Amino acid sequence: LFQGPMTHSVVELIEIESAIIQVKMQDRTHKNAFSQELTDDLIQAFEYIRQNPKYKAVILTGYDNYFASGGTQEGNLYSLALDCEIPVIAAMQGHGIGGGFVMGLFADIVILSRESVYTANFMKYGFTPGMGATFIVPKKLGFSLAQEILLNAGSYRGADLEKRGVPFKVLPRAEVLDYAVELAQELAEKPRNSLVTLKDHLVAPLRDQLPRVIE
Amino acid sequence: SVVELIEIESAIIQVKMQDRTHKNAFSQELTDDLIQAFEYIRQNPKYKAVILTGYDNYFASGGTQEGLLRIQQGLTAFTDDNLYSLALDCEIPVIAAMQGHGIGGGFVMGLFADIVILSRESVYTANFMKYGFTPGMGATFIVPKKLGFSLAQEILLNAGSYRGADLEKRGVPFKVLPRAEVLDYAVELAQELAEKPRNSLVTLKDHLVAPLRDQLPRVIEQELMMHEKTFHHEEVKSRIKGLYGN
Amino acid sequence: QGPMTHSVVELIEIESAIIQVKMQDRTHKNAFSQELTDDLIQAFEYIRQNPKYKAVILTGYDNYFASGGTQEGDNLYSLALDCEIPVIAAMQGHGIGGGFVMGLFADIVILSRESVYTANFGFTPGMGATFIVPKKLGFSLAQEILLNAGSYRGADLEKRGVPFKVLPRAEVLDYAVELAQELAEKPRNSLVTLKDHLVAPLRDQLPRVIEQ
Repeated sequence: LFQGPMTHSVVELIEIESAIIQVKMQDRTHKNAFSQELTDDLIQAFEYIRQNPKYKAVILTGYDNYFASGGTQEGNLYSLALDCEIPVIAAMQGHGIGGGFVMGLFADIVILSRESVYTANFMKYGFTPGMGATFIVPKKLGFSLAQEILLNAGSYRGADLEKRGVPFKVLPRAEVLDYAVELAQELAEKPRNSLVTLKDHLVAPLRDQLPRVIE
Repeated sequence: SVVELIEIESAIIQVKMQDRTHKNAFSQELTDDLIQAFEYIRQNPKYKAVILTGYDNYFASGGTQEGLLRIQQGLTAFTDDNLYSLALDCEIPVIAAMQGHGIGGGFVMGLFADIVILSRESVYTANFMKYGFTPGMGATFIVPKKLGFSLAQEILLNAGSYRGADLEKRGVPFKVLPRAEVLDYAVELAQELAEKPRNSLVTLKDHLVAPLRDQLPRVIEQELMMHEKTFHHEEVKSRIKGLYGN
Repeated sequence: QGPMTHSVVELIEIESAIIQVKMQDRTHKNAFSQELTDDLIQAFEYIRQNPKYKAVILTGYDNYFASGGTQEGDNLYSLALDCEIPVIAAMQGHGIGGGFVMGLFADIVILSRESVYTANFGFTPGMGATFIVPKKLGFSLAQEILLNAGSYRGADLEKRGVPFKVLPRAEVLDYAVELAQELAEKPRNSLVTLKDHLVAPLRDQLPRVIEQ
């Protein structure tokens, strides 16, 4: 059960169990902003997972208090989880800001942390959310909360979202990863081909509609 | 006028329903002034957010008793005028600050706002079926769209009355506040929206509601078809007479 | 008040306009035997022939709602969906596999805090379940329920945020009756016209994707 980093060493791959792989985002310099290094290393991580079809669950996470921070001051990640053939769990133990929040919403299962901040903050900068965001937030959070989240671009603690009602488990940051592993262990009780077929079914419409409805 | 138009800061326009006489039911005046208020806002590219609200303990009460009788008689339809879509057609975000009771068509009108805020103490109901006729005003579309299909079946089939607090216990995605705070909250949200450029607000709303603007006419048509089957019976006239405001 | 042919479903008239359909195959704990299937089909055909009824309350007995597909090898689920009037699934007992899914085909779904619910189908839930679960529970929560095929107490679902009334088992049937009385105050025509409108797409889409 190995542990390696990717080419620029800002993602670490950690085999938790024979059929569970954890993708750990750890660009400490950029607090996991979408730098070119995090971008390349994440693609590599999911390319590695595609190349080794023994896994039954992916757990995507960040480090300390940062899940992902979205596009940098200078500056396709979203579809990585959606196109991965097996269930991906976004364990958002840390802040999820902008495209970093949205990216988590494309995983099959999403876990929030109570103390962390989440924001689709695009509009705070004057611009509209990617078309990827505008498509996925309503689908994962419902239409009405998506309106509010996208139009106003405000900042939400995990606890406030929890209070407003979201379908995601919301937990103390210190528990998010443990819960994600337990959940990955339960997923791994299934044959890998049943998980893939079922995922194929559940996300067909997204994979079919996302491509076009992207321009 | 029974509708008052208040600017807040530079770019917020408050639309206050205040037909005290009919408790903000759809009197002919309220209807006309609402259409006109929204026409005037659409013509003003200063505005970036609308706050739709009522007065005192009332947000909006839906059809007047005379109103519903005239329809029941075959004289008029809910599609005459077209209130249901005011907030959906408005290019800028609309906040329904439901500081008071939302009843029947008045509740449904408000649900077409991009952001809906309820009062904990007030009552909300899609009470169309209490009178024995089927939901109008886009209720069969916007209620499942905002509150989810499951909860909407219960709301629409049974026509029950819920306090804001009940809806908050069932898990609705709207912010629920004591009544005294609903309008303050709407204002801060509106200022926060007004910080964005207008073109971005309009463009993002266009993208979020295209599918609603596309689909809503076909649902209005289905609903008119259900009205033709259910409105024009004697037991419906008895219900509008005996159960109104009950 | 009388039983169906195999005796494993009791029809109980609560009032003139409210009919209770009680599944009570005690031997199989409301598993999907031939007898339960035939008796439920019989129950819903009786209801169709007796349009004084304006609401149906579908129920199990004791701590069981229904336990799903028979040790043996469906068309069942469309029973509540194709019923002209509103059906309330008062799931006062466990809902396992198909027994959870059948309840989700009712117009109103009431869970019991203390009861266990799962869509637990080496088999993919197929159906059916992958059809109706996201539509009733919402997409995101469905992904979890389906991918993991986990078991949940009613109280767990209530904390995670379902649109269903979730009650102590002891109050479930009482709440169902109160709601059924409120539904029965509407004219029948109104109820059936609205239901036809609300569940038309489901009636449409189910047959196609019951070959797939």
